[PDB]
Amino acid sequence: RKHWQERVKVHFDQAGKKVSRRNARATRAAKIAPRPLDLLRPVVRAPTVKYNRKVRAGRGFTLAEVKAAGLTAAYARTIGIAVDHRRQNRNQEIFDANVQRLKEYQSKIIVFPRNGKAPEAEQVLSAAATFPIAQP
Amino acid sequence: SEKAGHQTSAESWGTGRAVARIPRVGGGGTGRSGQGAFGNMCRGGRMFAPTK
Amino acid sequence: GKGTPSFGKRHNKSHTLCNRCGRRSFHVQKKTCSSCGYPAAKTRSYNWGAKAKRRHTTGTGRMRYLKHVSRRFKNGFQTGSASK
Amino acid sequence: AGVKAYELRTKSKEQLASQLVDLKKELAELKVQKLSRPSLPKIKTVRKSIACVLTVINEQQREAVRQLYKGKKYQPKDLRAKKTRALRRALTKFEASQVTEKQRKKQIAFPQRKYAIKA
Amino acid sequence: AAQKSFRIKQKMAKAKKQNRPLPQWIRLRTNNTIRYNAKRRNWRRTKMNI
RNA sequence: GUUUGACCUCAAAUCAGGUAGGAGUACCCGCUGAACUUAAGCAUAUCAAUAAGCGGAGGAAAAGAAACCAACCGGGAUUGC
RNA sequence: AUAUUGGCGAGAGACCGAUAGCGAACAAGUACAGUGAUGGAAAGAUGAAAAGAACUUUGAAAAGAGAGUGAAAAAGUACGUGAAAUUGUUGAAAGGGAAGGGCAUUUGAUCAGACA
RNA sequence: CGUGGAGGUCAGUGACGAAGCCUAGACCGUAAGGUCGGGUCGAACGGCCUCUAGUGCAGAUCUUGGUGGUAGUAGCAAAUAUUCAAAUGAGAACUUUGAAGACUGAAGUGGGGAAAGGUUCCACGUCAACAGCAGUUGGACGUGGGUUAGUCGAUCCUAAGAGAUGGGGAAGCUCCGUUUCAAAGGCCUGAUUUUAUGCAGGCCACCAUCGAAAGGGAAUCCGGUUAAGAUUCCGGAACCUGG
RNA sequence: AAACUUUCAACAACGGAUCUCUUGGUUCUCGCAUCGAUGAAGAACGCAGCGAAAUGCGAUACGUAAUGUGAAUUGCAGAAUUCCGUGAAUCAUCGAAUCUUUGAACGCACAUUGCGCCCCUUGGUAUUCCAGGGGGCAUGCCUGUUUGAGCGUCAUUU
Ligand SMILES: [Mg+2]
Ligand SMILES: [Mg+2]
Ligand SMILES: [Mg+2]
Ligand SMILES: [Mg+2]
Ligand SMILES: [Mg+2]
Ligand SMILES: [Mg+2]
Ligand SMILES: [Mg+2]
Ligand SMILES: [Mg+2]
Ligand SMILES: [Mg+2]
Ligand SMILES: [Mg+2]
Ligand SMILES: [Mg+2]
Ligand SMILES: [Mg+2]
Ligand SMILES: [Mg+2]
Ligand SMILES: [Mg+2]
Ligand SMILES: [Mg+2]
Ligand SMILES: [Mg+2]
Ligand SMILES: [Mg+2]
Ligand SMILES: [Mg+2]
Ligand SMILES: [Mg+2]
Ligand SMILES: [Mg+2]
Ligand SMILES: [Mg+2]
Ligand SMILES: [Mg+2]
Ligand SMILES: [Mg+2]
Ligand SMILES: [Mg+2]
Ligand SMILES: [Mg+2]
Ligand SMILES: [Mg+2]
Ligand SMILES: [Mg+2]
Ligand SMILES: [Mg+2]
Ligand SMILES: [Mg+2]
Ligand SMILES: [Mg+2]
Ligand SMILES: [Zn+2]
Repeated sequence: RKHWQERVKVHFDQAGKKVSRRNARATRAAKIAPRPLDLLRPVVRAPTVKYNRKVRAGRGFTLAEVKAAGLTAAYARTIGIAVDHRRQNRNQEIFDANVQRLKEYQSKIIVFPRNGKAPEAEQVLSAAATFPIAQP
Repeated sequence: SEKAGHQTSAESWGTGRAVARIPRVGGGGTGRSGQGAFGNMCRGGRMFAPTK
Repeated sequence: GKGTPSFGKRHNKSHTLCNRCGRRSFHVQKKTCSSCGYPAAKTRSYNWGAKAKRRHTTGTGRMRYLKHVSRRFKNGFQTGSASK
Repeated sequence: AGVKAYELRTKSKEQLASQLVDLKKELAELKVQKLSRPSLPKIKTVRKSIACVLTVINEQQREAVRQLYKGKKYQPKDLRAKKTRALRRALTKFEASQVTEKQRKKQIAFPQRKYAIKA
Repeated sequence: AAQKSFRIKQKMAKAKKQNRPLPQWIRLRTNNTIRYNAKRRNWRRTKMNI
């Protein structure tokens, strides 16, 4: 057969890579504080007849969902909302769920002024943990 | 090392030469020339089934 | 007569000293070094000649300039002088 | 023993030139004596004194040339910064930080806001 | 050859200056491990090959 | 006006200022490209789109924000496990 | 986020221990060979400290014998320990064209236990 | 049964001597082996419960290293040939000088060079190894000295040939070709009938470079001098080229 | 009976096994991004008071300057250090320099330490000659400057 011995991948560095990933997460959190390490992701329905019984996290909120929530795409991107321009809305229940998520996020975040004294607060590292995906 | 015992230019001298048919170092002018090579029974050769 | 008597007629030189690598490998009639490839711009080397690459590679000589590059990088390519 | 650089640096060009010539004469005399006495430790300090005088002279000349070329667009290449070849060929800070007017307007209008998930 | 080139003569001069045994004071140094000149050359033993 | 010029194209200068070569090459992006070997017999497949050869980069390179996947209640740049 | 048997700087091992581990633990890609492309070795260990044996004597000398240094010279730059093959001397024994081995005992040498 | 390493344990053994090695001594096992004494040695090592593997040799014309018989044996018998005295020296068949006998016999065992070698040349000191005997000697070992050019060569020219540029192939490393397929570079005159501080009129033409220490080619001889230099130094007498 | 051959034992040889050592190798993991026409990698030749290597360096040559440390280096020689301190050293650090002949290698060549050309300057009683010193003269391509070529196109009577 082929010369397989010249291409053997052994993962001796599994623990080292885990340590490096945790260090990278801590470094990025310190550099980015106090905003979280992740953007707000919408709830979408999984494709195909095998997985369409579940909902999961999509890439970003649609322009229609952002406009219904009352924001612009640029401002939502600046305040930490993932926006996807190619996903389309054809499901009223999903549309309402995403609008509700955006409104709850806006209620639960605090945006610091561009000029002036900052109200100091501890950073929460996971928007996904703060706003979990729930199966309806 | 995967290259241990294999960084040698040696070839067998053939059958009927009044010496063993192990590959032997070519060239000349040094004590290395004519010595056995590549075998697990040879000094400086490769071990049997090298560890991986 | 192809052995010992024929060995007595050897008094010429196929190769002389090469200006680039200093070996006795500059073929006189071809005006080309069989070791480094002079006078071609590139230095001769082959992937089947791993031992030759090791013999002639970087670090076998003095590295007159390249030795200090690591120290200068570590200090950040600084300019000026220590102000006591 | 030998000469000291900080004592040399307080002198003029002609004094340094005369000192260098005297040191060269002394070196010639020591090399004459070395033919009879193989161990002559003074040769080392005379050689180092010659090297130090040359170093100070070159320092003064190069500083004068730097002052002459101060505040000019084009400098001698041995007075320019060394760095590395790639570092010299790289873009400057101004060129790297250049932006288009459209991008500048976008950056002014919508910068990365500072926020936290607390309330 | 009698009519030789300067490159050859310069290499010959360097070989002549290299042709020597060890200085005796080398042997007296602390932790000295050099006991003989292992690169010594003679005109009738190893040819310089130009 | 058989003159005086405006242009176009093409040159020259040790003209003013720059830039390319070569090295290294573990990893990367292209080109080019066998045979030993292992089998079969709609004259072949395999080794292998590999070794060797050539060209070109960086600290990573390449890829990358759909002329995509799908056929679902649809997903939504690229990469890797 | 992925790759990294080159470069620079670090930390480690149920790995090897000088015929092993890289070819190279040492002035190793060295010495040496070849016209050339290239081929390519062997080679670590006195002692804690050189204190590396002053001096006398024999010898032309290398050296020997005394002496001395040192815990040790049963460590003398042949140097930690110092196996086997093979060799010398001393002592015992056998041997009329091999020797070696097994069972049993004689002879010579040598030796342990039990000794209340 | 035995070996290298690993976890645990024996608060295991050890400078009043660990490991190793030798041993006409002692014991236990059917055996693989285990244990004790003596000598030598000088710094580490073992029993048991487990873990682990590059774990056990008489062979492979096995590998590397070392050593025997052969064996003081075969041999050191081509190139006609050696001898006497003295000196030196511890030591003389082999060194030095003298005295003799011979040889190469000018197509030399003579005197110079080319290729090649690279200090082997010469002096002083000097014998461990090398000179298949010897050695006081040496092309050996140690320390130094020595190669002087306008006229001798290279350097210059071109020969068979080698090989850039202008171009044209080739994915490309590179290949063809050597004057073509090129705007490929020098010189003369001028007060250019003046338009006023801008160069006008003419002339001739073919290709880089490398390639000979025996081809071609400017010009030097004599005498003396050194331990070793010599048409080069010294003395005398010349010549060439350029200005 | 000796000698000789062989066996056994003690000591001495030969040789370098064994044991104990180890500034080396091998494998794994982590961090970083930095060669070169401002001349790299590599090569040759040189350099130390007395060196042939290894190591370091370039006619300023086992090196100069700067900063730190604070008394060595050592084989010998020689500095010591005003010790009440701008100060050893084969020390550390390294930001200023020097950096032969080369090498992609760049005036033309190179089996030659061969042959030019340009500018400035200096010394030889020098308008002419010679020599020394300093600095230069590669190719492809880009932007610009200057000088040009060609009925290729066009304008050119108050
Ligand atoms: Mg091995
Ligand atoms: Mg033949
Ligand atoms: Mg011939
Ligand atoms: Mg030929
Ligand atoms: Mg390949
Ligand atoms: Mg780079
Ligand atoms: Mg990355
Ligand atoms: Mg990229
Ligand atoms: Mg788009
Ligand atoms: Mg080894
Ligand atoms: Mg011993
Ligand atoms: Mg024995
Ligand atoms: Mg013991
Ligand atoms: Mg095995
Ligand atoms: Mg055996
Ligand atoms: Mg068997
Ligand atoms: Mg055998
Ligand atoms: Mg005989
Ligand atoms: Mg005869
Ligand atoms: Mg005759
Ligand atoms: Mg006759
Ligand atoms: Mg003899
Ligand atoms: Mg002689
Ligand atoms: Mg001599
Ligand atoms: Mg050609
Ligand atoms: Mg010529
Ligand atoms: Mg001639
Ligand atoms: Mg003569
Ligand atoms: Mg004369
Ligand atoms: Mg020539
Ligand atoms: Zn070469």
